[PDB]
Amino acid sequence: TAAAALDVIPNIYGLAVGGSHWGAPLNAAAEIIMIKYQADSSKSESLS
Amino acid sequence: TAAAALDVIPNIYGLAVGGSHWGAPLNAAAEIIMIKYQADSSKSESLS
Amino acid sequence: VAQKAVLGYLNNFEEVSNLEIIAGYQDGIDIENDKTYFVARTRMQPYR
Amino acid sequence: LILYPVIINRDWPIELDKTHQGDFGTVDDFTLNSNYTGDELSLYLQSSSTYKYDFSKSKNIIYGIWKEDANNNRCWLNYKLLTPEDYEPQINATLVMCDKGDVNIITGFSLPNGGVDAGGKIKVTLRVGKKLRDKFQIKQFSQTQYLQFPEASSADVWYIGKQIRLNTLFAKELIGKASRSLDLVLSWETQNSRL
Amino acid sequence: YFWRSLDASQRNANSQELYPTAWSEWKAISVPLENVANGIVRPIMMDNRLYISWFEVAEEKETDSDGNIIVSGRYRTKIRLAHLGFDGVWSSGTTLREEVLADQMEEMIAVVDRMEDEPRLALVAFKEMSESWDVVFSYICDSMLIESSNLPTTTHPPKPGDGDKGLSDLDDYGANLVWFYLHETANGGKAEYKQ
Amino acid sequence: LYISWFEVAEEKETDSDGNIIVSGRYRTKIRLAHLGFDGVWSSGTTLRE
Repeated sequence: TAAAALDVIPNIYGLAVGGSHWGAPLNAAAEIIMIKYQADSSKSESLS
Repeated sequence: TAAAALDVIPNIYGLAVGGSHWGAPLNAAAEIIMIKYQADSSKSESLS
Repeated sequence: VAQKAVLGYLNNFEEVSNLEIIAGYQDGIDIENDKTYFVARTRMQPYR
Repeated sequence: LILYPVIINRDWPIELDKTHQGDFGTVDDFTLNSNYTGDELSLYLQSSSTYKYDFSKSKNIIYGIWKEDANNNRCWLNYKLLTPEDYEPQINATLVMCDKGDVNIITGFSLPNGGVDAGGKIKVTLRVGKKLRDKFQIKQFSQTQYLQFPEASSADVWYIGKQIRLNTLFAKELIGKASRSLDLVLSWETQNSRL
Repeated sequence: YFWRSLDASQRNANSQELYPTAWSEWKAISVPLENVANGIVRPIMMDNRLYISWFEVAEEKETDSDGNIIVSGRYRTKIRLAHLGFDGVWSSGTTLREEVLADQMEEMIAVVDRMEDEPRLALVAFKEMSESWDVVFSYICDSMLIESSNLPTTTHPPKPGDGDKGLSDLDDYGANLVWFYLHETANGGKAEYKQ
Repeated sequence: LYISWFEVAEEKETDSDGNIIVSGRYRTKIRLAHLGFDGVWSSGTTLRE
């Protein structure tokens, strides 16, 4: 989360401006969900 | 770790400057954690 | 191991004790009986 | 400030302002009652100041309440045909007017011509009562967030004037003790700390 | 990066020496520190909590209203801090106040716990070697990670004559502190600072 | 339940004459989300820009 949050800020200066990867936070969130699933699934094994 | 550390440096020169992917180190760290988990989990199998 | 676990819980509880309110909205005109809702965020980054 | 829904008051409109018009007079020249009626406005224009516009000379004077707008739709709402020898006549009209704009009305004396006449009038602006708003307040004192109720003139709902804590600095103790051990945290002293 | 500690207790009562136990193990640090500004860091341990602090900076190519580049160059910079959890793991770390300084203040950091008062406040400062009028940037925090409130008023108020900027109380204080270390140096000349 | 906020960023617009419009301008947009009956947050959405 923090990584994408940081990457929200613009990248470019001078005679041009280039912003940031707008979708990065949402992409991260999706992956976060996946990571949650990953942990959960792994836990089940130990119990079994 | 070293990859992101290297990518900290700026990319762009001339009439403009464009820095670097600010979040890259933190993203790498997260993935590093995941990689640790990956190894650990794999080890358990061999023992079993 | 239990100690580790509880220390983790305590750690999160720190952030709970550090939660800062931001805003609130009343369910209706009768403050003296209508419920109300509130939103708050972490002092520690990343902001949650 | 604490937020809350916008809701129509559904009572007398909020009167905005008044002006006077015609060949004479002042804004003080008529007293207007304007209570709401359920879906409709209702008006009760008690004239004064006939003696400051037209009296005992012009006759069959239209003493009227009539509409106004960006077009001066001076359409008659209610009027009495009289000689303003009666210095303080009264006329009234319920006005459905469910369009929730700012209602403009002319109220006063006119000749049968209904304009450019010695009869004079005042003009009034009315608005739907948006305000059902009431105070409630987030507060800050020292480091802690807190709440307090209004000192309302309302009935003695115990809520009035009360104040409530919102936050705690307990964290400091956790830092100081858990760092070492949970036992220090669990100590009776900790549970009985004057935090 | 790694940290470790050493006790000054654990001597034998007879010995001009300390038990081997006095040396701690070397321990890894998990923070993604490679963004560090200048290969510089300071640890602080207080109230049994360990903290790590540093700063980072990058230049930004700002431009004039006239569209042209402001060729003087300016430096986005920010103060960074992390701490260890009771569970024995490093915080993700965080940023305090930011700045975009008109110059590359970069000559390292000063950090200490303060007891000029009971709160045991946390403070961090940074510097640039104007051998006189040394330039300082700093921040101060309540242990609950709240920017500290009270301070003595500026020794150099804004507009002390044509030095219209003066200083902010915060940095005025921090400057005094670092001066109390790199000019007040009977404890050791400022050349010794690096060690 | 709903949650609402906004976001904005500056864009370096330029004149017909090619030069930069030095006044500066700000792309901005209104954002809203809501909770589902199933007890999970909407992905959120944007209104007028």
